Amino acid sequence: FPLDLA
Amino acid sequence: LSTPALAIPALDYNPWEAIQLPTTATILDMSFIDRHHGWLVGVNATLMETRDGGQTWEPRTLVLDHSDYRFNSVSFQGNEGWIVGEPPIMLHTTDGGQSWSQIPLDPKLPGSPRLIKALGNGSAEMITNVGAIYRTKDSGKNWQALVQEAIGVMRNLNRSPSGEYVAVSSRGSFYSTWEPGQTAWEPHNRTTSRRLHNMGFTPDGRLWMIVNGGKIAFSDPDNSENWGELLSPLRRNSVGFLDLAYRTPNEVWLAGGAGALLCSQDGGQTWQQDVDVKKVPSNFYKILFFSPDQGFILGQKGILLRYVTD
Repeated sequence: FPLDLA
Repeated sequence: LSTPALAIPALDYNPWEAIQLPTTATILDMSFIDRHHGWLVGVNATLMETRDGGQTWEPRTLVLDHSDYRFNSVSFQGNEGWIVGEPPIMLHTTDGGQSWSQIPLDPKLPGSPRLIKALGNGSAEMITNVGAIYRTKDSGKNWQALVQEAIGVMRNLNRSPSGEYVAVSSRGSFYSTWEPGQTAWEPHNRTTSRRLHNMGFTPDGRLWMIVNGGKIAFSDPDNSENWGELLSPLRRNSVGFLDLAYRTPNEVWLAGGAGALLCSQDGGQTWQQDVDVKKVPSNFYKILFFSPDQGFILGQKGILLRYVTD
């Protein structure tokens, strides 16, 4: 699953 | 004593503009999707995006398990991009970096990723810090080993347009080359007493080297294992050089410590100094030209130089 941005 | 002592001539125009990025982390690599949209990466999981050709950069912080990663390499081919780093990490995008995913790496990889090269359309090549070479054709799901015979921690690594590589040994005693089809790196002894620091390819099928103490040389056009005269671009041994790159076939830039930046307009034979950038408090580690009018030099502590055509 794709990563989040802070 | 009618001309300045010990110096080389000063260049007539300084094309490099200094930029302070919104970080003090060291930047390690940069790659562009197109002329305007690109990415840079570095220490402490640093990732930044530009949409204006690298005049302005916006930080992006991925929510990873930690931020101690050294992002060593970033490479795009169109909207497909890859980042690798140490301890082992690989990130991938297919939309120009608007979404990134982490690709699990096999724990049996020898060494950590050092370089990734995007080939487009799901293909990429990766080299580890000890010279193991792998290729994927399926967007990183599977990797084929091309070279598994490790060569120790490389001091420097560069790639040619046809996918050859040159690697300097850890302490600069010798160098190694690899090209597709070879099953192992080929070692070559150095050709100077001074240890090797960096090596790469020219735009005409030769090699260049930077050796200890501020000297450079180029390989013979007729035999790439034969080497020409040892040149002293700054006429002295006190300043070390770090990288060499061509903007055009005849215009070469040479970056080094403590603000040193030189240009040759005759293919590396003679050099002039860019004196304006001597005022910049940084070593200049890496020169990246994306085209004859777009280029960057990586400094320390978030310093970038950006090429501005006259």
